[PDB]
Amino acid sequence: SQVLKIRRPDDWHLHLRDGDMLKTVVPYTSEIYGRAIVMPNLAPPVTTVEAAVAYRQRILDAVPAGHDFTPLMTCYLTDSLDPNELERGFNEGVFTAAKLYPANATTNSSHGVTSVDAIMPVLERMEKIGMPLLVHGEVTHADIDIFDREARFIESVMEPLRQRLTALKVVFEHITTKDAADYVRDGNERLAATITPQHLMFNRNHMLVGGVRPHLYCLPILKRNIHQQALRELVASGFNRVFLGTDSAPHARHRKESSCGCAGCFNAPTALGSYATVFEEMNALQHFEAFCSVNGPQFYGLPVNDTFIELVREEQQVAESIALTDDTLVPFLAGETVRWSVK
Amino acid sequence: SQVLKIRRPDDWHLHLRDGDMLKTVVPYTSEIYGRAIVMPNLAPPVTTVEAAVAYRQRILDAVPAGHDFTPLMTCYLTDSLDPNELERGFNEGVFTAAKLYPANGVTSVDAIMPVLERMEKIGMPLLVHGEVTHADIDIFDREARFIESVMEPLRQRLTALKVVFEHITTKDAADYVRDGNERLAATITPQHLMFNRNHMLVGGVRPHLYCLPILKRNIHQQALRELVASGFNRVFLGTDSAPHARHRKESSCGCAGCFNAPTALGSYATVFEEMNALQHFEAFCSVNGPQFYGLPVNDTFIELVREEQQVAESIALTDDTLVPFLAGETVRWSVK
Ligand SMILES: O=C(O)c1[nH]c(=O)[nH]c(=O)c1F
Ligand SMILES: O=C(O)c1[nH]c(=O)[nH]c(=O)c1F
Ligand SMILES: [Zn+2]
Ligand SMILES: [Zn+2]
Ligand SMILES: [Zn+2]
Ligand SMILES: [Zn+2]
Repeated sequence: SQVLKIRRPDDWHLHLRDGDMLKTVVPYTSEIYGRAIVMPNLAPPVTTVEAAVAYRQRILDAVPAGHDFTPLMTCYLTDSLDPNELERGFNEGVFTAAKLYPANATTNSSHGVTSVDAIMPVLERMEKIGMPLLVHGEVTHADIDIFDREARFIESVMEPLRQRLTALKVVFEHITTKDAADYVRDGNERLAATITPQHLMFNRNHMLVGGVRPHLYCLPILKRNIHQQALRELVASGFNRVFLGTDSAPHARHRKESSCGCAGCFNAPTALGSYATVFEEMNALQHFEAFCSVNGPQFYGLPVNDTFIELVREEQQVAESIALTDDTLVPFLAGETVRWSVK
Repeated sequence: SQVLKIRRPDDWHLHLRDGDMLKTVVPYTSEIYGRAIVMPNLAPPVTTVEAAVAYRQRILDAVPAGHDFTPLMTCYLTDSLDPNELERGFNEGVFTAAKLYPANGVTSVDAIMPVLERMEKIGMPLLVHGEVTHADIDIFDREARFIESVMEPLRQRLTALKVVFEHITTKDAADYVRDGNERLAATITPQHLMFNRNHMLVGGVRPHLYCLPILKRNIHQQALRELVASGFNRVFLGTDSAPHARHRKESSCGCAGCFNAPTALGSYATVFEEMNALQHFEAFCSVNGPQFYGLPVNDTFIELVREEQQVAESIALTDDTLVPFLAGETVRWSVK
């Protein structure tokens, strides 16, 4: 029975939520991954050092005893964010990075960004102190087709930004297009990307042919197969500025299977085995470890994990659901037989 | 205040289902439309006269008294279908037309050429769900692909066959139909005029906008609104009202279909008004279909009022509920 031993992985893009949801979902990450980039999109969002410190402790509280797990916190960038607050968080090791969600002129200054132009002072402080910027790379204008939102972000925001702040380290989060794949492949050392398991394994047909599958509904939206193939080719190439970020993004069942389903896959339980299945199919296991356990740390200037973990090619069924205090959570690939499992 | 009087419309593409669902949904149609093309995709499908005669009567039994509604029945085409069954059913006034569903239905045109040739000879119209189903084909391309691979070669082979290109959703189909001949027509649904794929997928995923063919880009939507507004007379009203129970829509795998019969006529009125084209509204609803099918126009009239009538959140069924297209929303035109 075939075995894959890799240095313990890290998840460079993760939603842990808060309260009870957090207590449930934390263990699925902390039993596997050494570290995770904990995204800041709470309600209200994490935009101060003091909120990040408190959030961190709630995370640490929910980590089962014996798990060696370190959450790496982020600041939600907003128009009202004081550059000195972000810097003090970076300097105090509270903020590992800052996350830029799509702009909107409508957004409250405490909850987001009106435009990149409006936050140049904060972005300049990041460039100055070498703080990485993590970007959800979409433009959200109402007259842009949802499948075009990422490509449009590249041309109208990403490139003008990187051409203006030339020392800024940037992670193009959860890329979903050949446009992003090529852009990142052809970039310099200050540009990297994360890729989710869903964007490697599936394309839009999987979400829409023979029924609408809201558990495959996430942002950025799954694209046509040519994009799925460009992404698979990119990781299979051994390109070293792409790395694991699950974008595990849990919602209660009733919020997913509604008249208006929330975006996000709860993939933490199944993501590692799923990536392993993809590298195998691409005949590229030689590059699997580096994607999970090496590329991320090198980009962020952090150590590589020095413990190991083993996957086995033993078929395991994925639970149909995962109980929460009040509803249930449907994992990514619920009820299916996954190929690789952690030993 | 504004009132728009039109000749009583018909629905040239309708799903009535069967059983308790049928009882709940027919009144939303029978109270407005003089006739409807009732599609045959029952489980099991309507593939014989006898099944259609019984189906027609199940439909008529659920039509409130005082509603004058006639259901026009269709045969479900199948690879093995006897042409004589199709034809006897035509000659007896049971089958008004035959519907072609590509398997995932019917396997290939070649398998049913004797049936198609029979239809052409006797002058029975063919209604097409025009999409290819191969797994390698992206869902948004399945309509355009069907045109080049199936539709166009079919209509060259059978020069005299009358074809309704059902529920067209693309510029490709809109141009193909606009440029076609007198033996080609199309229906268009309310949703494919009012919305594009952004409406189903932005800010959340909306199962109740999920239907087939799938909502496409805005450029396709705009092509459809322009086609109806031009006054082209081989496009007509076909709602594709396609009801599913709420939790068969709002599941981990939602069924395709918009239940739009309560609201479709008012929604069409809005599209035509928006397009500065109300003068073409009546023909779309009440004249183009009948002319294509060679049937008389209805001889009664109804009225639409530009008063904001709100759509119910849900409609009771024996178990679960039915969520109407535009539930809880405002419609701008309502039937007086
Ligand atoms: O946090 C989520 O719910 C979520 N889910 C997504 O699918 N994409 C996001 O960008 C996001 F913030
Ligand atoms: O019957 C249905 O549910 C149905 N729904 C659709 O959205 N398209 C169809 O072609 C169809 F046959
Ligand atoms: Zn994101
Ligand atoms: Zn995310
Ligand atoms: Zn159809
Ligand atoms: Zn239909």
